Amino acid sequence: SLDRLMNPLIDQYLYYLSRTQTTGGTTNTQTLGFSQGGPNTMANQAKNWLPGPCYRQQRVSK
Amino acid sequence: VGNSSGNWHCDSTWMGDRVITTSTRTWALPTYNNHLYKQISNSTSGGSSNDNAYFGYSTPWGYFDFNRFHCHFSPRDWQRLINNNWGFRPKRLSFKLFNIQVKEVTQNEGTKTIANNLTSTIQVFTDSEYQLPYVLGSAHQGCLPPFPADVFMIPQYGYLTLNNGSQAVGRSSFYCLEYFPSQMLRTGNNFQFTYTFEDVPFHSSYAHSQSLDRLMNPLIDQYLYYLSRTQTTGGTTNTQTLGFSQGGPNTMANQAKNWLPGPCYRQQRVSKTSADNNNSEYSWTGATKYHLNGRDSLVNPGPAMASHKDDEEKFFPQSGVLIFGKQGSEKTNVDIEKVMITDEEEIRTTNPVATEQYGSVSTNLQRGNRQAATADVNTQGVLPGMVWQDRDVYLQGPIWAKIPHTDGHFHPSPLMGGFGLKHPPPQILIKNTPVPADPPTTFNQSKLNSFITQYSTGQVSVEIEWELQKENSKRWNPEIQYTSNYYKSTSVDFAVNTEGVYSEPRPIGTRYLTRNL
Amino acid sequence: TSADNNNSEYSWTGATKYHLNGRDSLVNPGPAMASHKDDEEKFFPQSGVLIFGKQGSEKTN
Amino acid sequence: VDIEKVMITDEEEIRTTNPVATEQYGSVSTNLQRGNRQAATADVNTQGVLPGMVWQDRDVYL
Amino acid sequence: RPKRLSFKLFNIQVKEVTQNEGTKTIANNLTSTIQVFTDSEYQLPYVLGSAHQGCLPPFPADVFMIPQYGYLTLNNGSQAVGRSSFYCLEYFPSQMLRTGNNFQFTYTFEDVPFHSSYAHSQ
Amino acid sequence: QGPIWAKIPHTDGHFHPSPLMGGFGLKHPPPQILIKNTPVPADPPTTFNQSKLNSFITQYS
Amino acid sequence: VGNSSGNWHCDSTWMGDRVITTSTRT
Repeated sequence: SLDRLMNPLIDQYLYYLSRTQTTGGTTNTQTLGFSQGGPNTMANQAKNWLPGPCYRQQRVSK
Repeated sequence: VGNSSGNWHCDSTWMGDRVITTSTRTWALPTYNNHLYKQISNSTSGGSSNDNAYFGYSTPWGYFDFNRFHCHFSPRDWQRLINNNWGFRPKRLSFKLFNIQVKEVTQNEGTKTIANNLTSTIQVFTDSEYQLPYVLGSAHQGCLPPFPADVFMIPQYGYLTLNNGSQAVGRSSFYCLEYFPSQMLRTGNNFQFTYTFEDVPFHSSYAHSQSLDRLMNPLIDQYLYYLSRTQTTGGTTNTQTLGFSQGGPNTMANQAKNWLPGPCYRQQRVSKTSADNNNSEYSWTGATKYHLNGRDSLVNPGPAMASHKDDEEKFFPQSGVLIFGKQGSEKTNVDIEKVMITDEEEIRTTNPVATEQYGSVSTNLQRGNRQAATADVNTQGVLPGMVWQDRDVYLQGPIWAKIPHTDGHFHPSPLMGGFGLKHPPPQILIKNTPVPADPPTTFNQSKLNSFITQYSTGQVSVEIEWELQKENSKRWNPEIQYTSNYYKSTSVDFAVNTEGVYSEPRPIGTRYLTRNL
Repeated sequence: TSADNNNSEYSWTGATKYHLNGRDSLVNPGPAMASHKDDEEKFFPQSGVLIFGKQGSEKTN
Repeated sequence: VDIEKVMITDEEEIRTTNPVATEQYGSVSTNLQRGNRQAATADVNTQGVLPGMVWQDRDVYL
Repeated sequence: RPKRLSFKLFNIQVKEVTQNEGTKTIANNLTSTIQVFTDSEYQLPYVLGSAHQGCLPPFPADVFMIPQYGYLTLNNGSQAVGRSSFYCLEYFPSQMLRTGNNFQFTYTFEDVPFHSSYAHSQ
Repeated sequence: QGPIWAKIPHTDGHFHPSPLMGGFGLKHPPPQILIKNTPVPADPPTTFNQSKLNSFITQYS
Repeated sequence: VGNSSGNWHCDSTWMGDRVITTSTRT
């Protein structure tokens, strides 16, 4: 599938946004935590292509 | 045994409109799972996410990873390329591999002697039919050393299939390369092969001298008209009327153009300045994404876009562009200073800005009793009349990608940027040959599990012959160029600190030379 | 027909447009379209088509 | 006529690359946040094409 | 679909003008000249496709003046950027031309989809 | 009374480049021809002057 | 000693009414 075309044993050598606020105790402040894409965070890994075109339709049951 | 398997051919040369290049590098080879296969899903896990579910197999094999540029071009040279040509396209590709050796390892009482076993071997092959799941186009680390003198290990290999959570479907497939012919190889014996690309549109490495709204003449006016008045304006009275006018040098904004900006995908904006961002964790929730088969996945880097508009250097798209990390970076929650972001101000010329609306439209038809309706557009498809430029490439970036062998593909230009092909270069895979240990004295039905752990190594290179369209611009004014600033710096650029670690100062673009639109 | 239009100046505000590099510009004549449906000869797109001027026309309003 | 006198077409074969009709295409944002502005997020049920898409046309039936 | 395109230009003349005390005599200076050229490499900002008035007279018997010329670049309000460019055609070869001497040239289109000038029956 | 063709932007991506005003597009459109009256200076000084000239016989062709 | 004694020829191929096959194993 379009989201599983990469290798599971490695990580992208790029980074992506993973933190908007601090997480170390009982305090909230503006911060920025960046990280690479791992085998455990595949969902966020940067892909290279895009799904196809679409037209929403109402659903129905058998 | 007493003869080199070839010479170290690694240079950069320019004979004119073509450029040849090769880089020799030394690698290593480790066995895996003791020559055994595997199954992988939420196992050596994370816990529960139809979005983080997977299904694949770790094979005892390894492969090559050189889909980047800093692996074929030293910086300077790349520069040379940039300031002189407008576009290029790689045509030829050679591959050499030699000087193999085999090492074994006996770990007795912590005392381990490492000698060679010149009689062992390995086997490699290629897939010229692309029957094996393609692994590249994912920019997985472990590319050839951006540097030439260092050495590296070859990343193991594993693929995946159509899955359903922690279970697979019937149609799920399962392959085993041990089913493919492979030039066997013993020490001293060499191996090489060759392939040649096919036709491809030269990735245009340049910017534009005008924007889609300023392509007309300032001294004249369109001989057409446009709506300029809905009501009267002559005193203290309001009545329905219609004032039409031509397009002048003072009303350029309204002048009828002939073409249309490119496609778009709205994204949330963010700042490099920590305090200017809202105080809420929206990294995963307020993020732009698509829905597929229940698994919701992010849309990165998404379509071609513009990082920001003028003077918005503080912001960039939430997940609209690439990011890099200076050498020494680790896996997670690192800060912004250990990384580098990509500036895309070069496309404001023709493509929209990610954190910006595409434009507005109406939702109704007014009358004397109905108010003028006006909505917004953050999602946009394409129509006849659009033009854009794909994402620019970066030296520390990917080079090409495998076009999915399907019935429908459109302007297959990859998103990370680069080049696509219906028949991409091939994947080469190697593994240490298995060699069993002392077997029993009598028979035993079961197969073997005891082998001499060993590893092998050697050096390789690759030749690339490209094409390039040299510039013909007669712009009089001196364009911009790429250069290391002339002030004094403690640690040189692309140098190696007093420790030998080699790091890059900033990422590098190619859209430097400005060519007319 | 002048009287059938709402009484508000939306020439620039209620107009269809795109945003690029901060400069918001109109979208004229825009993509290929249909002027109107049957018997709607009274209407046309705000900035969806071309317009011409008989000889002797001046610059504005 | 009822549902039993008919037969429907199963298209599970494309979840591989194309979206699902009764599903959103995905989400996007509508605004730019600040310390005083909340993160805007809308939905997309209508979608055109862009460079970077790939799909497979409807399969045929005997 | 238009395939071929020729271009001819001739019968040039030169006039000078002395405005003395409001009394201005206009005679010719047959020894002056001009120079023109073409851009077969499209290195100059294209100006057409903007439907700017001053096209050849829709009519044939009238006469007209040639609109001046001006282009633009990547800008930032009332200021320009570094990458902004600046050209000067005085940098291009140009068949010089004196009165009595003619000048012409020729070009030919390339493949294009015939614009369908018809409606549909369904 | 309309336009005939237009210059396709020399880019990497263009789709059904059919212009919007309508007409024909080309990767290599007909050319642009430009002309100007040649400059001819007026009576220059009797001695030298570093600066260039600004006085010419106004004329037209 | 410094030369492989051959390549790993292990595949399945169908040329029509015939079928060739081989399997390498250690």
